[PDB]
Amino acid sequence: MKTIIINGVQFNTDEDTTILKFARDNNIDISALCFLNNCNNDINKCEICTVEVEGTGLVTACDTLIEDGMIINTNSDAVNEKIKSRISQLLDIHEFKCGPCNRRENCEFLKLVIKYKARASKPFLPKDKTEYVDERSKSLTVDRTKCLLCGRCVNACGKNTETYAMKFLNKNGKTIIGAEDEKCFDDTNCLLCGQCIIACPVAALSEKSHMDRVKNALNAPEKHVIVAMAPSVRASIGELFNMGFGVDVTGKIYTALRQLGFDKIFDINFGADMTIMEEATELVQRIENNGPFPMFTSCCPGWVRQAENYYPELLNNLSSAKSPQQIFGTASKTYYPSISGLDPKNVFTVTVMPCTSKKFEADRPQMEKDGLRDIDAVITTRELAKMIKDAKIPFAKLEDSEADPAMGEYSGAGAIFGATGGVMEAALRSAKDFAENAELEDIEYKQVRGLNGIKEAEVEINNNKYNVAVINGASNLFKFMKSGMINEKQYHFIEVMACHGGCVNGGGQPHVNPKDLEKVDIKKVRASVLYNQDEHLSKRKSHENTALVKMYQNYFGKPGEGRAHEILHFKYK
Ligand code: SF4
Ligand code: SF4
Ligand code: SF4
Ligand code: SF4
Ligand code: FES
Ligand SMILES: [Cl-]
Ligand SMILES: [Mg+2]
Ligand SMILES: [Mg+2]
Repeated sequence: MKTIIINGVQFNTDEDTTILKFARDNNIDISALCFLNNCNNDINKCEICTVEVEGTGLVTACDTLIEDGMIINTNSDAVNEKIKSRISQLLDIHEFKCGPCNRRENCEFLKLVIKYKARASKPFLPKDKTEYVDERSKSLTVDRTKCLLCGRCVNACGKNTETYAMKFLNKNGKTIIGAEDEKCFDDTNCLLCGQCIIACPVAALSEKSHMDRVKNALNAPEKHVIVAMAPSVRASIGELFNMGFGVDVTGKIYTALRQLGFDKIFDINFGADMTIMEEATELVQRIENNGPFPMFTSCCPGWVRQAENYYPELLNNLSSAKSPQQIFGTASKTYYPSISGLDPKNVFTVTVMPCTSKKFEADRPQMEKDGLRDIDAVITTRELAKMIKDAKIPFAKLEDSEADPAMGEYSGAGAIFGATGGVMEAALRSAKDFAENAELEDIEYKQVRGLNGIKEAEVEINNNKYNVAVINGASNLFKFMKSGMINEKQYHFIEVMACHGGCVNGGGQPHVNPKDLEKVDIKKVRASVLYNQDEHLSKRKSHENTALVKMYQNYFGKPGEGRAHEILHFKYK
């Protein structure tokens, strides 16, 4: 056993763990900054977690294991002096102007500055702020006037994606973070998934803003602005209005969007049902033609970029169905004018996404037809929250309203898209009915749900057995391929999400304090909202969506054929 003294208190423990973890488990406060995801910044450690160990001196609690005999002090003057000094030195390289800053209300660094009453020795007031900012990407932006060089984004990129597309760089003799060779992220192997943003404790990493695109369209007299939110938004955005975690705020969102001036309130879950119509039809076709196998989902643009950059030989195996965002957008410029009288050129289609990579997808040159973009702007969950707050809309006290039904109705299958395994489960519900020409009652595929990184199942479709896999996070895609797991059997249908947990954990989602992440499983609680909707919806299959059925009957025809196949599909070359 080990006997540990912390701040005069004796502990007897068998645990093999760090001082930081042991202290935290025993209600002893130790600050941290560069420690996250069970890693710290191994070179140029932040030292905010400093403690004193008798007989050794000052040590970093976050990467020092407890040893029998240690006597530790976490709150001596020497300790607080050192921590304050490191915060002061960070302020010397930080444009400390919180007023207009997009992390003003939830900044980890600000909290530490306040906790230790630190001040800069010489305030940093960049003039060529141009020099510190990189806005070239369609999805990410960097503001180095805020960057603490804490490495959390580099560590998060490595762990979440294994691309190491975010790097430390030596730029004219100063250390920065950025992409390979200081290129635009979009021109590197980066997936544009934004996990580096989620990991950042300050406003040094952000999404590429579309808020001006949106406001300009809202204010243009002749534009008719459609808005449609992703599955995950309704499970998440309430966090930023102090409503807590796991709160379903669907109806409040619809009201807020009307109060912001949007002209039509639809829902990307309608697009999710459309993607299932096309993709489940495609799966049945591929079964009847014995391939090609495996078919991969094509709805996650982080995964599409991963395939493009590392597995281009798989691009032809991706489903040709457009993603819910792009398939909805295509219909918003074709079907929707046909049922409304709008001039298609005057329709401006906005989505709200938990995702930064969706901005790149929407701006792909060929995601348009007859000069009309499928999707004209994409705002993240965070961006919508800012728009609501800037307009002084009292979100938490809004009454519930409904979407406009024509492209707004959704089934429970579409509702679960935002969780890892949701697309797989939704697609199987329709594919099995399609293949067996039946209306089956057992529709729940629990085996593909949850947070395991690589999940598989055998499913029986029309009296034959098929193998499916759900790949949960970009790093797990690499593991699945490089390990040869793909070779252990013939897989027929594989879901891939780049963000572990699915889109509920996407790079456009609300930041969560690392100490809130110790008390809340964010991936599970956000997903729970979506499964709950599925459980209480009357229609739980995409092909039972009444508004969608009318759309195919009256405009697109049979899925996966004819008109449907000509404009609702996309292949990467
Ligand atoms: S990143 Fe945090 S400390 Fe820095 S200016 Fe923004 S809110 Fe203030
Ligand atoms: S967007 Fe994703 S892949 Fe690109 S640097 Fe950030 S974490 Fe890495
Ligand atoms: S961008 Fe953010 S996470 Fe990355 S080193 Fe700078 S402060 Fe840390
Ligand atoms: S998992 Fe969802 S949020 Fe993450 S990159 Fe893919 S589409 Fe975007
Ligand atoms: S938090 Fe321990 S060195 Fe940064
Ligand atoms: Cl309508
Ligand atoms: Mg370390
Ligand atoms: Mg307007």
